[PDB]
Amino acid sequence: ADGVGSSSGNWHCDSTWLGDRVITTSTRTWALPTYNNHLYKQISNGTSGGATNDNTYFGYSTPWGYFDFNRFHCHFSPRDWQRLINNNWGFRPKRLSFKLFNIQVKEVTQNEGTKTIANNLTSTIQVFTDSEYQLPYVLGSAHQGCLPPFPADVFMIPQYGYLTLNNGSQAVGRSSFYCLEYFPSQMLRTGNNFQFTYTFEDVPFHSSYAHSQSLDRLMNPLIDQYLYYLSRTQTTGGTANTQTLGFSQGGPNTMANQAKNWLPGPCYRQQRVSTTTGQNNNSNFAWTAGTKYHLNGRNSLANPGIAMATHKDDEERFFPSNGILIFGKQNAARDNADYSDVMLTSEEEIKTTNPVATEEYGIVADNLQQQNTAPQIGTVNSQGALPGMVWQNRDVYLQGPIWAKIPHTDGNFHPSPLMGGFGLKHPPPQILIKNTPVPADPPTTFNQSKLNSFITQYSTGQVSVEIEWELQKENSKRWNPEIQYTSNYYKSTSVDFAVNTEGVYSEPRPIGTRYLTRNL
Amino acid sequence: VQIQESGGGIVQAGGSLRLSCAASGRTHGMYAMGWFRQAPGKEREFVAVQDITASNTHYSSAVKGRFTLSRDNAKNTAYLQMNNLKPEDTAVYYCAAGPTLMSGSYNSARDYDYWGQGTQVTVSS
Amino acid sequence: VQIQESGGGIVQAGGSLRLSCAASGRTHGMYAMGWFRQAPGKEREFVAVQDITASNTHYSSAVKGRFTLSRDNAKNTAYLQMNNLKPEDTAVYYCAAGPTLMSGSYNSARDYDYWGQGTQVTVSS
Repeated sequence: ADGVGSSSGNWHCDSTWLGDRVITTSTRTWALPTYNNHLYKQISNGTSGGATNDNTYFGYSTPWGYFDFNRFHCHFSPRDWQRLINNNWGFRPKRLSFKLFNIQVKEVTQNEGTKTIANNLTSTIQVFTDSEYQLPYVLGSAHQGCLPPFPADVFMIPQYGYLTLNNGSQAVGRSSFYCLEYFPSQMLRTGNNFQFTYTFEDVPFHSSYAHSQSLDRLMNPLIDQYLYYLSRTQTTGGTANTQTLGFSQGGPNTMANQAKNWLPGPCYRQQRVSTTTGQNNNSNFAWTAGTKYHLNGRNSLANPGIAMATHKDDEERFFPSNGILIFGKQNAARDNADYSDVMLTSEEEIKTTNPVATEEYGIVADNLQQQNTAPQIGTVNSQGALPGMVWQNRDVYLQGPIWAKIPHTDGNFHPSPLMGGFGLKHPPPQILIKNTPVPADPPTTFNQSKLNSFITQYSTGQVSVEIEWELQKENSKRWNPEIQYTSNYYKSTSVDFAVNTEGVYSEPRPIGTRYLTRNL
Repeated sequence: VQIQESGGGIVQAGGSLRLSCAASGRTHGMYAMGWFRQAPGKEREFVAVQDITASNTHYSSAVKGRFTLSRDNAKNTAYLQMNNLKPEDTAVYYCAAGPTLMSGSYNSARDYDYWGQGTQVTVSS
Repeated sequence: VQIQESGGGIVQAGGSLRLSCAASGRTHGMYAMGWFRQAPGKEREFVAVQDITASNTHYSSAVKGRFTLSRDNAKNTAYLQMNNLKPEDTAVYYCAAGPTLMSGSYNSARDYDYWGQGTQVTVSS
């Protein structure tokens, strides 16, 4: 049975590689504190305080907390991530299991200056999953508070909150309030455990590979085309130079002129920034020159935006202003961190199919030329979908997110999340957890006011998550060797992806998925 | 939701001084009412706190055995009576209020929403 | 990872003195920051310690009721404010730092990685 003196689960951290499948399992130790002193609170921000209109909000913070494993380093060790990206053309999630076990509730009393902590054996926690998607879904915004990448670390559970419609700092009639105690929930004492299972819906494999061809090079280099293009509008001669028409076939020496079947993907142009700072304009342009969208009178940066190549050839010092993912190095500051404290990703691989984020999409015609008027052209800085476009998605990273919830709407176009990962109409459900309030002694004459005098408590336990992943094997006939992700050979003060002398785990660099190649 | 100090003054050592505090509105607020003090050039220190029903009460170690905290819900006020005063009790006392009383966290300033202007109490020997 | 003392001085009995300490780098270090003192010809004694989130704090018995320990993560510094000083508090105070805080072992010097140069505090009557 389950009692005070027996454990309700075991520690599972493992990975198993079987054929076309890999199964990861992770266990961590968590600590859960009481939030808001058991209260729900209205929160808002408005111009009155001095915020700009672009930052206003209205919402609620709750006493509850939630579990989040939406980063890949929750499930994969760095060596496992190497096995995946060097050997496979793609992967996708299939199913998951979740367990919550070995739960301990503790009470802390304050007397004079000294603080003491004891067990409370009869207290509970409450847990439920939102399986019908009835709550605002705050997973998928890339918040802090996921399970730690390193299995020995103990993490704090984050507080749940949400936003609803606002006008300035005020609410409107359509604004919704939610009470989370209004769902069914399971209550657990120190001997109880909790578990559920979930199945992923069909989703396309993430493409982990780069193309070894480019979209404008798909032709046979040895042969002419049978089609023709207009090669000459004027006679080339001694003196006159009158109007003429002349035509040529496309061939090996004019590839720019040949007829083609396909177009590069869409473009929304970003401003370019150099990591060599003396090359930048001297001014503070991050917001005023930023790439933005405009919704209901608010301006919001398109960050990272649609997938575009970070730079062209030999340009690596440049990046789009708001167009890339940027991670932190360990102990990086929250505000105004220096360039040496952060890690910049590069989407450079998709340069074959996708326009570079800092250039125009192309050129079109402005006017109607004639004998009287010379022709004029114009530059295309944003281009939506054209028939014949092909494109790649943004890459995924070991530090980065896995899935997002597709918003429930009448229509969408190519619902792949812009921060990267798998779009899901029915994502893995969110998991809510709370300490049950325990009153301090009531008065001995009746009073109708709600009791707000409590014994301070927190809880701890273990959590397990297990995901099964499907693999897509690499079939290539390429003769020469591939690029692989590898560790450095040379000696160093510390080992990458390990602890230091102080005990702190760190991740030296971001690692994407695209190493193997494939024909376009 | 204004808290307001009263009863400030200067006293010789051993005298009995009485600080008072009042609020306006939200009797569904002001659940917990208490006192802090900040001496010259020093950190703010929690002095006392009591809840609405008078069931739960706490005094600071230095404060205990000399001060008593009392409360009148009708007037929506709270009083602090002070006995056997020592000149290290010169400080600026703040009435403080909050929606909740916790057993671990009550002595932290993080748990109080509202703060008065303060009072100056001087104690001489 | 240099700890640095400041605020040393000499004071008459009853005055309020404030010791300070700063570090450089490894904010993923300096999890716990505290104070020790070694009086002339005597054993090093733990004075105070506080962790990053300010959840857990401990004071020495002699120290308690007179000193307060506070911390600013932004500046990566920690302060020690001192009130009602007695001349047996003449010592050399060391700022001390470590990756961890334990409930049984926090008062031992074995648990701190980093040590400042020290400061001399003199107290006269």
